[PDB]
Amino acid sequence: KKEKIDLFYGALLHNIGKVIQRATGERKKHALVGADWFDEIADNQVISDQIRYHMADHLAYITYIADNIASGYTNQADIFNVFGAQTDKRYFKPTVLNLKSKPNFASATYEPFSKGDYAAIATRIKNELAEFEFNQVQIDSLLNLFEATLSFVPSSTNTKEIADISLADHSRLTAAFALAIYDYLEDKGRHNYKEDLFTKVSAFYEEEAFLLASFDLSGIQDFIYNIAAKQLKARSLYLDFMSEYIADSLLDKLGLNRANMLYVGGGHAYFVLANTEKTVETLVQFEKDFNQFLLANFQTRLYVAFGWGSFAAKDIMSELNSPESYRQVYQKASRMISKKKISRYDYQTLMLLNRDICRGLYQFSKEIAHDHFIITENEGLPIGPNACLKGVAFEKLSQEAFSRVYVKNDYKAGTVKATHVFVGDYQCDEIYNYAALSKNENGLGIKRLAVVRLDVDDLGAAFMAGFSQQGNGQYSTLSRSATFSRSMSLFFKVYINQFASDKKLSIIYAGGDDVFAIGSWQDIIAFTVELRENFIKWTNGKLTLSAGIGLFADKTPISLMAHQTGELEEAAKGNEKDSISLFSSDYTFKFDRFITNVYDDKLEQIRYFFNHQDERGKNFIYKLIELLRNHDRMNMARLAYYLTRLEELTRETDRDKFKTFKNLFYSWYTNKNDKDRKEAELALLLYIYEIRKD
Amino acid sequence: TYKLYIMTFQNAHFGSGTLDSSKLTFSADRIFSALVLEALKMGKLDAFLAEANQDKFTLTDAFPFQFGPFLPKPIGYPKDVKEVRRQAKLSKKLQFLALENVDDYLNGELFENEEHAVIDTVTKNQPHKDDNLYQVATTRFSNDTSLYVIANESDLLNELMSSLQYSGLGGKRSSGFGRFELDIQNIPLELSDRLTKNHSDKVMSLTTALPVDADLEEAMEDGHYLLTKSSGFAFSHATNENYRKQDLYKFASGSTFSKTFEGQIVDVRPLDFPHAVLNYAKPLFFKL
Amino acid sequence: TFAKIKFSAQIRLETGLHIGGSDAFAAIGAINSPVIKDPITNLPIIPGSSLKGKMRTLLAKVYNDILSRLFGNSKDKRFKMGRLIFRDAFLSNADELDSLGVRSYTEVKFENTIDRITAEANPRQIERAIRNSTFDFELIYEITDENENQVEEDFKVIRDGLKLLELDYLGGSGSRGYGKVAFENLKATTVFGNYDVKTLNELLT
Amino acid sequence: MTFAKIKFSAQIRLETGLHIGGSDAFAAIGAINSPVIKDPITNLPIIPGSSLKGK
Ligand SMILES: Nc1ncnc2c1ncn2[C@@H]1O[C@H](COP(=O)(O)OP(=O)(O)OP(=O)(O)O)[C@@H](O)[C@H]1O
Ligand SMILES: Nc1ncnc2c1ncn2[C@@H]1O[C@H](COP(=O)(O)OP(=O)(O)OP(=O)(O)O)[C@@H](O)[C@H]1O
Ligand SMILES: [Mg+2]
Ligand SMILES: [Mg+2]
Repeated sequence: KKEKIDLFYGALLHNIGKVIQRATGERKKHALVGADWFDEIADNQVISDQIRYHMADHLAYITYIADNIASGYTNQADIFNVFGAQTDKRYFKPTVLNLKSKPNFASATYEPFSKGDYAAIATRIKNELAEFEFNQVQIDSLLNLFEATLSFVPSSTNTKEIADISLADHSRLTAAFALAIYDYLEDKGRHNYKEDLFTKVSAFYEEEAFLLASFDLSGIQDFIYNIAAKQLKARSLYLDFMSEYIADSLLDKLGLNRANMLYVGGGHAYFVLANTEKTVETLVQFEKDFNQFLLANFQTRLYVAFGWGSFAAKDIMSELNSPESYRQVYQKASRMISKKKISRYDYQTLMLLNRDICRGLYQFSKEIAHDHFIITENEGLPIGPNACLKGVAFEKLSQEAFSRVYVKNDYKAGTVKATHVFVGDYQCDEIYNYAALSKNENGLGIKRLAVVRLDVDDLGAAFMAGFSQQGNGQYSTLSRSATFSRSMSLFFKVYINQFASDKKLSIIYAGGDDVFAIGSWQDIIAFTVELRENFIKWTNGKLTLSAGIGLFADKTPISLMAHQTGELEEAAKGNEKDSISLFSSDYTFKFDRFITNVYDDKLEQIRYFFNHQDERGKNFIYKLIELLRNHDRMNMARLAYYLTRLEELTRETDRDKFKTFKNLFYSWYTNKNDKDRKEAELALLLYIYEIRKD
Repeated sequence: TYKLYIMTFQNAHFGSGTLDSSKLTFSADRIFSALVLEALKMGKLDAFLAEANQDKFTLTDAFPFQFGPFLPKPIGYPKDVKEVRRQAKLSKKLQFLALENVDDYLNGELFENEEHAVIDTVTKNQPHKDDNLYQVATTRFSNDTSLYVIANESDLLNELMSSLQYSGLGGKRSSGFGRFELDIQNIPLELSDRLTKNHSDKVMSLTTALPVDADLEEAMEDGHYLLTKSSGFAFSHATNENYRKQDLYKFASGSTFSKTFEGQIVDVRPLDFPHAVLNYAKPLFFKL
Repeated sequence: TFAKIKFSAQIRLETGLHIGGSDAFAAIGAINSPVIKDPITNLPIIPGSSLKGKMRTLLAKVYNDILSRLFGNSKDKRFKMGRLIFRDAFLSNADELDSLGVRSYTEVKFENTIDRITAEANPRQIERAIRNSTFDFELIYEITDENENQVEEDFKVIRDGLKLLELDYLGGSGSRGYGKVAFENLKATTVFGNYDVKTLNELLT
Repeated sequence: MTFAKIKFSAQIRLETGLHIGGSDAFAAIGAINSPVIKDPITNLPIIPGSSLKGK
């Protein structure tokens, strides 16, 4: 594993020139100035030899072929340009990841900033790259240094055809390939000179090498919610570090790492392994090793189905009609999982069967304020066939294997083994006190908790069969899908936490497409309005989500909470799939229509009336709701009398103010589309909720 | 193998693990443990156990009869950008197929579980205990849905099965759950030719089975099966308490194997327990 | 000796009853306590557990064995699921309530609460099945060889448990009405088995 | 045998005829603005037990 170290860093660093190039812009080539800047730090030769001569030593031809398998002056283009929409640029503001700042929502007014602010990027690179030991111990701490800084800078960025993918992911997905090229060429048994297969000939694409593995932590939903209530947060976070330890021990039994990975969010996780005579039976062995671990603990409530797809390098490009077979790359591993999800638990795992952690995980619930998670051995909370999992304090260095630090990337990014799991910030209060904290300082608002359960609609559809509208030799690259899968994973696992700034709620599992938030009812809806409105800016709204909110009292069980809002977003997955559903199986408004026509159009004007008058009140509101629920044709006329009778009763310094209310109220009551009526039936509910005294 | 046993249920409760979930059907354990409890309330217990151990005895799981007999989804037979993904969320709540459509299903036709019941839950309590606030789930059939345990017809079996209809079937009996009425009907021939017990080519089991130890290896590598969980307590009249059973895993109905096998009736007696608590896992099959 | 005798009484509500329902989301201008109704038949029912627990406690106030063998007991080795299988009632006169003009079979009663010392009311909309609704009641007493001359001791208890429930409420907010109930047309056929009918049908009234 | 249950029969023959309020719905356009509580099957005035208990 000595040559695998030096082949890996130089694959990540073969385009470290273009961040040293475009900051303090020279004129010469970028592949040379990368190693020129690199030789001043630690003076390592073999890594620098991979940087000197990879664009024109039997080590840099692996980088030259894998730079092509990544994708085969101008700011970074947006990943949501190549879809069913053809008028946007939305170039990225090239700043760094911050974790305590607002997301750089990419607008079309960021084309010129291609030279200036890159010096703020390259300054931070000197901090962590200098004191760097280049072993496999700090093997992921450099992967922090690209995702936190090199993210929003572009790659080649010339007048080429790719123009879209990043430099962080292009460093990862090339270095993901280059180790898998090594294991495919080593397990084949020939090392007699790379140029002969890679540069002398180009027929390396025409064989099924570097297969795509995957797994699926099934039973992940029914484990958590079938349980004075914040113990569920640690239960949903325990299955993330289990979901990462599966993804890390599978790469410990191989010679790979977090570069050789495309997704880990919530049970599902994709990979790029090496299609060898070795990796196919270390998957069967690790699947057999881990599923018997789940039997002795969780007794087939959980199951992991390792499926793999043996694809070829030709089926990843854009030149041929490989996008018509690009879904088949994921499908071959998805057909194996869906077949392994059926035929589970082979013979002697069942013949042996036909003949604690329940208390131990309570100790992990008090370890949630800690931020450093350790892979210990036979101590507490087992997560693997000989390992355990504990949340230790700052008093670390007690027999660690992985130091699973918190979501920082910046604060704890100075220690050893920076392994990162991005989960669930802003657990503000305990769950039984979100109802009682709905009254303001004035003391009005209704004492009810409310719980958001949302997901993004066609995320698996747009991941696989996305980028597929522009020609027959269309774009549809794995790199265009890895950066898509990075963009959603960087949205949910990071940016939700700043959307929950001080919104009086507790995010539980901002994971894959799912978000399960639970908090006070006023700011659980203010969260959801500031969730998708930030998301449609983030996605150039063409790929939508759907929420379901359920208003409950205090001390209702969470299994009743999470199901009755779980089967209340199912009513929002059937409206048009782009819809909120509030508190019940009706009120299923389209989400874009919910904000511009209920939450800000009507509810402000209902708030603007009763907070700028004196003589009306809740009695007038309640008889408007009762005439809005029934709606006969008789109640159109009966409401025309009721609103005109109250002009006569006002004090004539408010009559024209009320006349602008009733000419606007009776406008949306009498229609044919039946649309604005139930909107104002809902807009009166949220107004009369927020004004109720004890 | 003989005649259908249509049962008009009208507000039953068939729990699966918990009390908060009824499951709209019942395994062959639920009907076999019922008959033995009927045969023990009568005197005719050992007359049934000799017939239960008999080679010709057949049962199957319950499947929704409303107009014609329905069958479980053959697990592992699907043998284009969003609908192939959209229908996977819809052909996963698809489990009960019409007998006039199984041959159409294996060649491709969409179905949606034409609705049989509203599987709701009710909230109940005991007023002077301060901690009894429970919920019983409920399957409530759509006024013409029946279930038909297919069984070998006998004078003893009709004597006991017509005693279940005035004694309930399933969970929360003595509270108004599981009480039904029988309609023994002749099996149609387009279903009757596919019923097998020792076939050898591409068969589908339609009851919860558990093979003999030699045969159990044979069903693994070629079977598109699905597991279950036969836990719970043992209902007895000679214990003074309640003990757990021995928690075996059976292959759920719809387990399409490559060929048939022979399964036993698994004895799940607790440790130091007076009588024998059984579990019917004899299989019954269906060609394609 | 094996038989299964079945009661078929007619539950008549001299005062309209409430059986609570289940915790669902009530809106602003909606009913705060909807009655439990079968989802398919949008009609009221009386659940068999609601008839059991009221009859269990009322006979416990008299017969305090005799009570455990009629209702079951998880303890008391031989008295698990003892001898009675109740059934959820259903509306019999759904066609006979209309023509005595009733547009919906459940009335909605409006109530409030006068908080003491502030005198500010606190309203409430609870839903109740209307009075001359007649529910069909089926109580099933199963005969096995383990009875041994107890098939008349167990009918000065059931017919007295009905009589106690005549003059007590049946479900929901009793002591404010809502349970003045009547059992009508008592008879005990033998739907399965071989047992007489005259020795217990003449015990009536 | 110290369990009994007795009943006070009475006759509420009133004066100054009473208004136990019922459906506070949105009434008709010139009709009764506040009706009383009634039996459904006969539309006769009732005095509910809850109005007798809290009072
Ligand atoms: N750690 C976690 N905490 C909470 N929810 C999670 C977690 N991981 C995954 N989930 C969510 O739970 C959802 C339900 O997954 P489920 O339990 O159905 O497994 P599954 O693999 O989706 O099974 P199937 O593929 O058969 O539907 C997933 O869509 C996922 O978004
Ligand atoms: N971080 C991720 N990267 C790539 N794909 C993801 C990611 N998270 C979730 N997905 C996709 O989203 C899916 C979540 O499934 P889920 O059932 O919650 O909704 P869905 O399949 O997207 O469609 P629908 O919302 O209509 O049910 C996963 O199957 C996965 O394919
Ligand atoms: Mg989702
Ligand atoms: Mg989705």
